[PDB]
Amino acid sequence: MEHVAFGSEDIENTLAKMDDGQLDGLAFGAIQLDGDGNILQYNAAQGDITGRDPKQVIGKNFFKDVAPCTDSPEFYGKFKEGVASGNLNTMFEYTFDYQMTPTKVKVHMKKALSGDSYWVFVKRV
Ligand SMILES: *C(=O)/C=C/c1ccc(O)cc1
Repeated sequence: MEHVAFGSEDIENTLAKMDDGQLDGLAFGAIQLDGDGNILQYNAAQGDITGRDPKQVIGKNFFKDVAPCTDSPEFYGKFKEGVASGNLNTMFEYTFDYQMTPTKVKVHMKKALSGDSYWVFVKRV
């Protein structure tokens, strides 16, 4: 188990050292997106929450293909403003309900340290 707490102030520095195997040891769901919303990384805890198979969703677009319930001003709209501005750090509750039992989660979106990548972190509430 990797010990990093959800919501930690310097989480992007800590997660910069992990490969996909290490990300699978986190206590919470983690998705890495490019600035178009394509999925680059998707960990085991996220798949436990959503039912998706991690290897199968890498390369898909999160907003168009995987998670249409997030294509809303309340989720996608926040992401796209962050990508446009080059800064993003926001936490909110949301319900995931596409092809699954409706599940309430806490979401933390934060710009990654390097380049044009963005984290989505998720835990149950
Ligand atoms: C709504 O369509 C949410 C879907 C969803 C959220 C997060 C995931 O990792 C996968 C699907």
